[PDB]
Amino acid sequence: HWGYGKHNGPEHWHKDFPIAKGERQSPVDIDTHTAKYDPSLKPLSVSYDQATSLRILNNGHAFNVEFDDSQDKAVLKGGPLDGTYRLIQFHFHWGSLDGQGSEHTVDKKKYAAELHLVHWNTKYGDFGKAVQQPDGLAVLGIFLKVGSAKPGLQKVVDVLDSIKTKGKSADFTNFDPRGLLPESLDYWTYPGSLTTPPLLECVTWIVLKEPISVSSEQVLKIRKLNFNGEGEPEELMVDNWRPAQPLKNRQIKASFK
Ligand SMILES: [Zn+2]
Repeated sequence: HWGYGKHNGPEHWHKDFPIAKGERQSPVDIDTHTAKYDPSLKPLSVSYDQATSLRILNNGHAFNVEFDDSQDKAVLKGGPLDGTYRLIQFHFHWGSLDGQGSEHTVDKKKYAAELHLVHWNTKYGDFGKAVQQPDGLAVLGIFLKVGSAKPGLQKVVDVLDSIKTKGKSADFTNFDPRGLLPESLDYWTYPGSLTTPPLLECVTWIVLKEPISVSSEQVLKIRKLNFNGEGEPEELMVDNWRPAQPLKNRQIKASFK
């Protein structure tokens, strides 16, 4: 099945998931000079004060920090979005080296990693139904670069030892995702897809301009995770990113000048 290896990586995904070559695939390169300021975009509303994290899971391609999305507790609205989108999970993509790891790029620049906070449109009732709709999901993407430590990430880093291998999960309550946001909410937005199979074209992408900084020790612990299950040969979980896909008939809008 699909992964990020030489024989099952992004260049092979189209064989099982033909939409891999579709008209609104993600991620993409963000050409900053071509993105147009759109004054009709509203400010983004990130309301995570009542967020309820539950669990952290190594699913064999990343780790997801999962939230209780059975009520409006952590929601995204405004910006390009109509209606209310509930936080279901966040995860990261990252590299084997600091010079790569992000899925989106900015004028071809790759960051060390990229955070995805995944939200689904409540008008569709559940996540399974939402992914079947062109406006079913809103993903907030945040770049990571390596420098000073991010304090609000440390809690995540320190639980990774307990979910080293595929299929392992651990209780992860009372985590506050506000600790992962940069200072500025300036963003680019465009219509796109999930960046993992099934690659459904159901996402409004909201990519923040300002990266967060994490420490070399922080990213080094992320790179100790495994793609494999326990008792299987160790393959380090690194370079779990899909490269940039053709923009085709899409415009990237900026929230800022
Ligand atoms: Zn992702």
